[PDB]
Amino acid sequence: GLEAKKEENLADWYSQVITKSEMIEYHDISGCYILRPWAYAIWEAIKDFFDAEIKKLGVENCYFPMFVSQSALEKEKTHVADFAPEVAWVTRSGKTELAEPIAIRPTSETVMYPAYAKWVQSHRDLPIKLNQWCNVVRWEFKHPQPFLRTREFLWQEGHSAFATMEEAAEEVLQILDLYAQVYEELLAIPVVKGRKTEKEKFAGGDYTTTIEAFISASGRAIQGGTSHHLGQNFSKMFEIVFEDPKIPGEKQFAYQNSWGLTTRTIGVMTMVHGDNMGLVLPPRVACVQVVIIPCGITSEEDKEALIAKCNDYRRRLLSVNIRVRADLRDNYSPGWKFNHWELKGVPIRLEVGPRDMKSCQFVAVRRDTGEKLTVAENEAETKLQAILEDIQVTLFTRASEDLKTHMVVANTMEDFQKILDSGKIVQIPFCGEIDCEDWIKKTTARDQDLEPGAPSMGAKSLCIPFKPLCELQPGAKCVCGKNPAKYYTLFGRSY
Amino acid sequence: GLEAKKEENLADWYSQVITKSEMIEYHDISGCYILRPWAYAIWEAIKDFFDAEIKKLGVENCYFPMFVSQSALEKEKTHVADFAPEVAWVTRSGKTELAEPIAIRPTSETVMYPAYAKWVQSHRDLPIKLNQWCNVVRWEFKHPQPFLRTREFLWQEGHSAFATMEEAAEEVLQILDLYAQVYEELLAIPVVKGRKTEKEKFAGGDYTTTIEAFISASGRAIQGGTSHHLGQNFSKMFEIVFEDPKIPGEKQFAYQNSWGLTTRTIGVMTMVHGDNMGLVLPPRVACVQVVIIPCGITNALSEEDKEALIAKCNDYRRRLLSVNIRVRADLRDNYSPGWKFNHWELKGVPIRLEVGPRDMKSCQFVAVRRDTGEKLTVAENEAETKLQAILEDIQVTLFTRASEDLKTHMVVANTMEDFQKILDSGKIVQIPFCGEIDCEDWIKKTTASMGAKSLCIPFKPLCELQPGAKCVCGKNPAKYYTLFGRSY
Ligand SMILES: Cc1cc(N2CC[C@@](C#N)(C3CC3)C2=O)cc(NC(=O)Cc2ccccc2)n1
Ligand SMILES: Cc1cc(N2CC[C@@](C#N)(C3CC3)C2=O)cc(NC(=O)Cc2ccccc2)n1
Ligand code: PRO
Ligand code: PRO
Ligand SMILES: [Ca+2]
Ligand SMILES: [Ca+2]
Ligand SMILES: [Ca+2]
Ligand SMILES: [Ca+2]
Ligand SMILES: [Ca+2]
Ligand SMILES: [Ca+2]
Ligand SMILES: [Ca+2]
Ligand SMILES: [Ca+2]
Ligand SMILES: [Ca+2]
Ligand SMILES: [Cl-]
Ligand SMILES: [Zn+2]
Ligand SMILES: [Zn+2]
Repeated sequence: GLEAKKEENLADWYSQVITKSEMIEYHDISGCYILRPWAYAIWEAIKDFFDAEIKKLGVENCYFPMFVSQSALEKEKTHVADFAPEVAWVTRSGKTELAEPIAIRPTSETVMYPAYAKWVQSHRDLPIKLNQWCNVVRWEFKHPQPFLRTREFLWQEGHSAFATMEEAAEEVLQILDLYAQVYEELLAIPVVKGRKTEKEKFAGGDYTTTIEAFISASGRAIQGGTSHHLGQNFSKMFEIVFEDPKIPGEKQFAYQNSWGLTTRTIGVMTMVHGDNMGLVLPPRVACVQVVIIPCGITSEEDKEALIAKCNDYRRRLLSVNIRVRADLRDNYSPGWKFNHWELKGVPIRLEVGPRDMKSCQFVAVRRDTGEKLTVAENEAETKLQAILEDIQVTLFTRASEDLKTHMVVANTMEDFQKILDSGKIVQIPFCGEIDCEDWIKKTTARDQDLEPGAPSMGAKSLCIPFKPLCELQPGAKCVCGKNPAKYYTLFGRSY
Repeated sequence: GLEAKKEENLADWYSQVITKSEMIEYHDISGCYILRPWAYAIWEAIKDFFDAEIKKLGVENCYFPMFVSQSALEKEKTHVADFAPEVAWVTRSGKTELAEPIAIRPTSETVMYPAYAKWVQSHRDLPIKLNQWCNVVRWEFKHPQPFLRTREFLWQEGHSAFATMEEAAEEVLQILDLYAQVYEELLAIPVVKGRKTEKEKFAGGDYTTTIEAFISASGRAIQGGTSHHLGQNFSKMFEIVFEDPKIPGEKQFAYQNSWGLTTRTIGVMTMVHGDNMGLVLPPRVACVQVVIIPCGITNALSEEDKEALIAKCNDYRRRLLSVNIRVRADLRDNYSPGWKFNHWELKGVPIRLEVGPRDMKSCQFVAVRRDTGEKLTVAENEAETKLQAILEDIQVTLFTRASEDLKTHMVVANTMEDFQKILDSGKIVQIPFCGEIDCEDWIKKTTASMGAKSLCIPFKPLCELQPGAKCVCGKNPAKYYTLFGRSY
């Protein structure tokens, strides 16, 4: 049974939920977590969708080494200046010192782009569109959080190289739209699409696009995924050059993107939809969508028939592409099974007892609302499908409502401060400068009016939304007062 | 095309094939290699099959950390002694030296089994059946070789814990049989199932089962996959215990297996089926089974005819997709037909489907099998039936050829001079063997090129060991026929 309450101690609730749902186990090293099957299956559902979608775009999967040489790691100055403090270094094998230290990838731009340089000789060798599913290591000494912010994590990183800026620009937004589909259609989490500010953009990149999710339980926002246009910044450093004989002699540098998505998805899903009974799985990613549990059973051969009827429902659901398990163990009581599968967030519990079997009916119990329904055996495939779809809509609708009551506009620093301290994220007119962003962080921390159990921190930028709530009026001032605003920018306390 | 010849410098042939088929690229860290999409797709076909099969056995996928602490790594002393010289160690982040060095997994027993000990708190928590698809590092300084022997490689590693030895022993063999299915049904590679000798078995395990494949062109054998029974060696160290259901208070240690299969699969496929034209893909793992190539698109051909040709190609494409044939239509106009013939030949695509304007106007096409190079003219209306047949025949042919090779090069010998002769003729030999470690080192020393090593004790030997037969050492009696050879 779950006893930690989400609105009381969020961090302890989160830890109880991810362990009792059998999603996470703690490793004997700090910041290292084990993905047990219940969580890994969500990642695999995400993988299946995104893999199919990028393959439609011409992207192919591959696998590049996990190690970088010091020489390659340092060829793009901005990139390495940003990643160097958290790059983990292998310096020996057994007791034998290595030829030279080699680094574990924090990201694979510097692993992959020397090979791209070899592969690009003429204009027809482009585009190059590669993806890999792998682990990366970002060894920060700040406090880790399972799924949300870890030293090692699973992800996918896509890397594409084009002869023209137009093709690259097109791909950046296509990928970002796929990440939005992952969050909104699979995980039932609404997100805000936008551009990262100058301060927050990928070091070494031209510009970074992003999707941002809002976690109302902490009132904080978090980046769900990211799609960068790298311009020619890496092609010039790694010599990814072609010669088009229609532009004789002139070396031409490829235009590049990289884009990434991680198992942070599963953490956001946990934080958004979880409740005080435990995890709540959107049916689109649930490892088990329907769990069948036999009740009653306090007369043999009926008990033998009851088990048979549970397996009948199981086969009927398997036949219609509903993912189903029959918890037929006798080693545990029906109540223990109810609790076990509620903790795990199974969308529907299918209860079968003797009376209902002899009456050609069953009971379906929805996990999002607890609502109980009696269904005729004949309708099992239809109604369950309906309920599954309805659950997915409900989860999304609720999450959407929370986002829209918690994201509002403010046009002055004082209104921004007050709204922010009330637990919301705010679209403000913004001049765009890094220095002004720093000042916003510092002063929104300095001026914070604390609300009970609210996070103590300054506001950061989240994204410049593609579709802001309001149109920037002509000659509007930034909240800094001294510069004209360039755009509405979403700000909030964030992970 | 391809210039280096397989029967000459095998290593240069191998290098040329793996790069010109766009399977491998060299990384700037000597000894590490890039798996380009042509190779990765083979790995993905193998994963699709194996994943489905083990999920039928109750096994579930997970992901454990890449890092091991010094204390967990050394708890099973045999295992750590075997792996310690090739464990890679992280000693700093940025410029900050780490407080304690952390190891990268060479294999995940010592990462997973503390968690297993936490998860088993009664007999009902068993069995535990977990698998992960991931990368491991074994940083030897020997000479690496793409696919076959690398410092970093992708694999799958399965780890199961049971209450009784009978369950564990059953799973060891089920997994070994799936590995043999990967090699024989998917990769068209015959293998020999057997048991490793005491000398060659997994350090810290009780016994190791294996499949061994034979590479005609080198005379050498290579281990394809392995399935180990760890017994209670690891559960005694990591305290994986449950209470006896019948005896109150009595704790019992779980029985464990682990089993692994790597991208070495691809290397063996390349070495067994490749020829002097390049890679040769078995249809069951070929990303592209049929490639459609328009020919004859000269300057004289009308726009009417050229667009009709392209549409004919797309219609073959649709038809082959409708019958589940993995087909690529290569309609690019900025590459010549000959370039495409060569490109897809080097990549080992099973069938090239040629359509020119005259063939379209004759309601037929040309299909060229990669393995034999035979050109067949096929009527349009039979495309789906014939190509399917040919794909099956290709898979059968590749297996039959390789099986003939194995039968040719795996013979029995009962004397040591006979063993030495057959071994230096480029074969592997089943010999009467006493099993002793010292005598295995002795065979290695005497047979040295290099000395032969133990490969497997075959489940099904070629000969019944005649009662009272003496080992090849001529000192102690033989316990079993053992396969020996020069090994990868
Ligand atoms: C789980 C996860 C996710 C992500 N990040 C990053 C942005 C991104 C997005 N979008 C990446 C592009 C894909 C993302 O998901 C980042 C991380 N660790 C870290 O920063 C390192 C660390 C470790 C412990 C504590 C604090 C920091 N850990
Ligand atoms: C690609 C691959 C495969 C395998 N091994 C092992 C046995 C096994 C089987 N069966 C594994 C249990 C599954 C296998 O495939 C082993 C390896 N590297 C190494 O030993 C490290 C190395 C590196 C350079 C030179 C020499 C040695 N590299
Ligand atoms: O780390 C990043 O954000 C980019 C996207 C994936 C690859 N590198
Ligand atoms: O390395 C090995 O041989 C065993 C089997 C896979 C995991 N550990
Ligand atoms: Ca599962
Ligand atoms: Ca950093
Ligand atoms: Ca620009
Ligand atoms: Ca110029
Ligand atoms: Ca207050
Ligand atoms: Ca491919
Ligand atoms: Ca060793
Ligand atoms: Ca005792
Ligand atoms: Ca004809
Ligand atoms: Cl056998
Ligand atoms: Zn400003
Ligand atoms: Zn002997």
